[PDB]
Amino acid sequence: EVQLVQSGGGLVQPGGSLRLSCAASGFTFSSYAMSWVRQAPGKGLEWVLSISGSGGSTYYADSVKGRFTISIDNSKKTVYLQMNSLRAEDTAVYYCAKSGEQQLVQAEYFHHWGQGTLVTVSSASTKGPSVFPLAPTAALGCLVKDYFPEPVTVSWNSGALTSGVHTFPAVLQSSGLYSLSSVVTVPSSSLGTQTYICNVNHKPSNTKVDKKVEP
Amino acid sequence: NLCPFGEVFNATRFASVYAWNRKRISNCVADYSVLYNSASFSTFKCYGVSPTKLNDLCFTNVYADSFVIRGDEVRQIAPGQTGKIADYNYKLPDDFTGCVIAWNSNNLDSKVGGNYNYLYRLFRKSNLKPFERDISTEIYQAGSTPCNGVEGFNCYFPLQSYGFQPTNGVGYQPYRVVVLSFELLHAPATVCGPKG
Amino acid sequence: DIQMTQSPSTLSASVGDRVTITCRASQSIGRWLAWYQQKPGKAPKLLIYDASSLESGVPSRFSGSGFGTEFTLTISSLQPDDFATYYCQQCDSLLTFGGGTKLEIKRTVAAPSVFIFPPSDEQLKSGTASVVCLLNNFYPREAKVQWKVDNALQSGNSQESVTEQDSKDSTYSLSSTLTLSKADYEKHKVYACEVTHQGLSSPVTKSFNRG
Ligand SMILES: *[C@@H]1O[C@H](CO[C@@H]2O[C@@H](C)[C@@H](O)[C@@H](O)[C@@H]2O)[C@@H](O[C@@H]2O[C@H](CO)[C@@H](O)[C@H](O)[C@H]2NC(C)=O)[C@H](O)[C@H]1NC(C)=O
Repeated sequence: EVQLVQSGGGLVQPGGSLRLSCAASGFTFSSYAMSWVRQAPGKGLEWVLSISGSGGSTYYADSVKGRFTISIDNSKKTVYLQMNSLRAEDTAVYYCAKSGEQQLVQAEYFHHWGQGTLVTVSSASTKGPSVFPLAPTAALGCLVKDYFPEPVTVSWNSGALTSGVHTFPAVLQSSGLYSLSSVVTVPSSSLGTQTYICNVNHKPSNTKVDKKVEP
Repeated sequence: NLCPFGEVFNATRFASVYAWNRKRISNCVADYSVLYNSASFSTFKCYGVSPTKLNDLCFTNVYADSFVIRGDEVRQIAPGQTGKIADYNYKLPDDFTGCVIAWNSNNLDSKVGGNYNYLYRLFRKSNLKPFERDISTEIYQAGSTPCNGVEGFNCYFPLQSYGFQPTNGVGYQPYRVVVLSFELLHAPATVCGPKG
Repeated sequence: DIQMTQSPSTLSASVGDRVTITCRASQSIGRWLAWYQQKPGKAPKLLIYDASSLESGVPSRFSGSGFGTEFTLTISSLQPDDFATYYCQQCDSLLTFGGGTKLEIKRTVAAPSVFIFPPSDEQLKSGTASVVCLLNNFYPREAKVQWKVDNALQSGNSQESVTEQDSKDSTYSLSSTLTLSKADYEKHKVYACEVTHQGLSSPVTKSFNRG
């Protein structure tokens, strides 16, 4: 079966460089134009680069022209995306994509996709979250503020209480740090009897914070 | 059973001439007069046959080869021609029995900005024999520097892109071509005109 | 350049329905058009190409049509897996995408339970104050929240976040967080968030007075 396996990526300082790999198997590598497509957090799809099956024709989108380079290693059946002078607007999941039949030179359509690679371009440094109570059928929760990078995983009462819990998409604030909330609406009367603990975990900083929400 | 020439003539996509497609038509009835008038064909040249007379014959097989070339090369799709297409891409035999059919496909196969995915082979160690094919995309190494599959100095990609744009003069616009050839063997299939 | 504009931007339907989403090209692109499906955080999947060709292994309920500027994708009898965002794409002049059309589950109209949360004392020691307005399990997704500190306006100080459509009840929930300095926070006393949404006859504002 056709496979596109992506490697590389991760956090890079603004203005820095990074190279992504896409390892192809299950088809004739030189018979298909290869491309990269990216998706910035919460936006749609942006084509950025392509290269012909022979390596002899490359096509760039202006937002990356002069900074990004696409390249071919046939013995490894691999497509490289070399990114220089990275800006923050380059933060995105990057997809490797294989074109269809009779598309030897130009990418027309994207018939197979890699699994995607997060590239995060930021000057922020790794930091564990501050957790604050959202004290109170009633509602209560846990404010998970000022952490980097993603992700954070919240659970309530060690994952026992999962009914009626909404943990929101994180927002990246102007400080360059992330913030999110995890809420629970619980049948009241328990407001005075049950004891609610939220459980925040941030692996990149190896921080585990459990905060008790009470009236 | 009506012969499925619609699938041939009206295919959304067409092969590159270097990788010309062939479809075998069999076990069906076709009206070739209707086919002749089914669309506006810029050329429709028969050898050894004609639409009206095809309508009265049965054949064992009909092959429909199809591809895209540019306008001024349709004339290479004929018995006894020479040039890049006839030499290196699609070769009819001297004793061809069938019809060559072409029409302008500028609206379907050009791109504002150029369509480089229609290609033709520019050189080959020797000419194609009739109905032979050559689909290799292998880079030709002209020196000692290995090409590792990349074009460059002494490293010639043997396929040239046509690069079709709507602005091109008529002779450089893309044309879709269908070559019907007709075969009679001691075999059980039959492809007949309406009165055969 | 050639721009692709998809319409509508969001569509609500039920299993079994037949849906029709449109994609318009700033100029004629002939047959040079494809449609894709994307689930959140997953790679797109090609569905249709050359305006009307079905990709291999795509269910036949998907069809495409159009030539030139106006293109249409049609799902005949919708199914669960089909709820997704859909993008069209042209390859006539470089490769650009349309903004996308989200296809969401239609459910009965529900109003949000609107909750307000003052900033904790712990955080007020940090030097900032996060006040949180919560809207829980509402449908449709559209809802307008605005903050008023002492019946003022508040601008550029709030940020919202919305869950995806739940699978249980198919609703949405939303948070609007208002971040102010402790100086400004302690300099007024009337903090309210006003919510308007279709399940409400009149907008429900939830408020508190600090201290
Ligand atoms: C190739 O197609 C033409 C056109 O077919 C119609 O137009 C297309 C855009 C598409 O929408 C098709 O599904 C349509 O049916 C065929 O020409 C038609 O032929 C029929 C008889 O078969 C005739 O009644 C119509 O009037 C014709 N219409 C036009 C516009 O010419 C043509 O026959 C097809 N070619 C072959 C070899 O079958």
